[PDB]
Amino acid sequence: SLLMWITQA
Amino acid sequence: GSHSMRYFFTSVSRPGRGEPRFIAVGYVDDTQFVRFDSDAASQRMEPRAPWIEQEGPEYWDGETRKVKAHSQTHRVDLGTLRGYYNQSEAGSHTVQRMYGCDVGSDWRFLRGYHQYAYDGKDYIALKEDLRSWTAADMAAQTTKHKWEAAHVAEQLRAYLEGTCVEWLRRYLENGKETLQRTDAPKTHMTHHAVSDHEATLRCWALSFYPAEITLTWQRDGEDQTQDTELVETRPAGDGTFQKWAAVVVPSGQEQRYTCHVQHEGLPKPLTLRW
Amino acid sequence: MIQRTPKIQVYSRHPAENGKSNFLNCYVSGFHPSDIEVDLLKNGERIEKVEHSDLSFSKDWSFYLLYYTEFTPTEKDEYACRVNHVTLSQPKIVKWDRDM
Repeated sequence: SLLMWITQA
Repeated sequence: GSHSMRYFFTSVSRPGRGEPRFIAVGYVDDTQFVRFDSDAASQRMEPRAPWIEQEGPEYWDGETRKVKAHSQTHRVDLGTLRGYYNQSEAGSHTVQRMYGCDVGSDWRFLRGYHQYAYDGKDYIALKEDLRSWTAADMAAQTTKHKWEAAHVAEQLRAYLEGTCVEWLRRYLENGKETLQRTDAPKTHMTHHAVSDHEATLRCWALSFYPAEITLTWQRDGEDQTQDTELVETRPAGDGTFQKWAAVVVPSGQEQRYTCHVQHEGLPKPLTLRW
Repeated sequence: MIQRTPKIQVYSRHPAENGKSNFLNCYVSGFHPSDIEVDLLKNGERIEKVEHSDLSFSKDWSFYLLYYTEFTPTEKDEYACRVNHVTLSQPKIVKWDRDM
């Protein structure tokens, strides 16, 4: 299961 | 034995032609189980392994939503990194991301990892302790400072030590019928005259899983690693893998050479003589 | 903006045997950027019944794809893999070889 969200760089 | 779950993300910009092409893929060891393609018709996270279908409808709603969220972030980063490296908005640039976790034979956390790349070169990555960052250059540094103030590390750690593993166990259980299997290689050797006095011996390892394997040639029991040809392990397309290693030996001296095959699907390694 | 030339390998899924259905693979790897053209040729002419796996990559960020298509090996039919890439000035061809 994927991360719930990836933060922008 | 040890097992891992890994996700792979690739964004490629197409300034003026369309949305950046986004492609994500998920793996459990060497078995791909899910995929997404912004160019496909479903626009949903899709299945790529029979056992994933054991999941319910809310699984697909959730993974689709999360994967689109990933695409949305990658889309912004393409822009963001463009500015950082002060590049023209015309050319195509790539962003790659990978992350996942490893578990022992008891299926407990061993390690977690999250890596980011820009155009095929390290950009930033979460170090081993899962609490610090490795920045490639000046640009990366700015992201790092931003990711520290934002505690991205803490989030990634929670996911990598908990959720990641939890799910890996889960897929492992549902995929036991296959994921936990090990297909030992069907091996054989080929002897074909090359010169008038030389002969080529090629060691073959076929139909094996996982892909991990070692093929080393020896002469009189000594490793011969400087007169051989080794091919990159390759996908058979039916779930198994293939690989071969060959050496050029003086014709008549073949009996001196042996090929050793290491594969966890094998009780003990194999020795082969022409 | 580094670039990596693709490695090519044209092999079959199962051990070749004329007259019996099998799959022709063309595994390309180590290239970058991902933009790449790959074709499977049967006697010089391309095949359109060709599929490929989802784009993925190795630890070094180099990409790899597997192009494949069902087929039946014979004695008069020759195959290969036509591969084109930004790092190549000429579409490279690698004829299929059974014992390899």
